[PDB]
Amino acid sequence: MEHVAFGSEDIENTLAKMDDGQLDGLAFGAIQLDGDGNILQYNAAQGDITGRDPKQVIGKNFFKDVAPCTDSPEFYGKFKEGVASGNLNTMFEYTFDYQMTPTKVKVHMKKALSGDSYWVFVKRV
Ligand SMILES: *C(=O)/C=C/c1ccc(O)cc1
Repeated sequence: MEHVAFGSEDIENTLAKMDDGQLDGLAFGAIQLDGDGNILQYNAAQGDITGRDPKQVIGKNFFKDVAPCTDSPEFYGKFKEGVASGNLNTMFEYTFDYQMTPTKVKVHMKKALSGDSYWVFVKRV
């Protein structure tokens, strides 16, 4: 188990050292997106929450293909403003309900340290 707490102030520095195997040891769901919303990384805890198979969703677009319930001003709209501005750090509750039992989660979106990548972190509430 990797010990990093959800919501930690310097989480992007800590997660910069992990490969996909290490990300699978986190206590919470983690998705890495490019600035178009394509999925680059998707960990085991996220798949436990959503039912998706991690290897199968890498390369898909999160907003168009995987998670249409997030294509809303309340989720996608926040992401796209962050990508446009080059800064993003926001936490909110949301319900995931596409092809699954409706599940309430806490979401933390934060710009990654390097380049044009963005984290989505998720835990149950
Ligand atoms: C709504 O369509 C949410 C879907 C969803 C959220 C997060 C995931 O990792 C996968 C699907």
